[PDB]
Amino acid sequence: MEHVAFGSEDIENTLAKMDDGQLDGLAFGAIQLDGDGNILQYNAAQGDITGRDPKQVIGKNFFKDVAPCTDSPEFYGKFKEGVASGNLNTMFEYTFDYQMTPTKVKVHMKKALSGDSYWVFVKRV
Ligand SMILES: *C(=O)/C=C/c1ccc(O)cc1
Repeated sequence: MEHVAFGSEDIENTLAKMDDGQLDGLAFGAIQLDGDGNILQYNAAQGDITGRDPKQVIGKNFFKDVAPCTDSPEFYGKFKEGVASGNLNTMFEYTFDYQMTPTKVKVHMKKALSGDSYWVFVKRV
């Protein structure tokens, strides 16, 4: 188990050292997106929450293909403003309900340290 707490102030520095195997040891769901919303990384805890198979969703677009319930001003709209501005750090509750039992989660979106990548972190509430 990797010990990093959800919501930690310097989480992007800590997660910069992990490969996909290490990300699978986190206590919470983690998705890495490019600035178009394509999925680059998707960990085991996220798949436990959503039912998706991690290897199968890498390369898909999160907003168009995987998670249409997030294509809303309340989720996608926040992401796209962050990508446009080059800064993003926001936490909110949301319900995931596409092809699954409706599940309430806490979401933390934060710009990654390097380049044009963005984290989505998720835990149950
Ligand atoms: C709504 O369509 C949410 C879907 C969803 C959220 C997060 C995931 O990792 C996968 C699907």
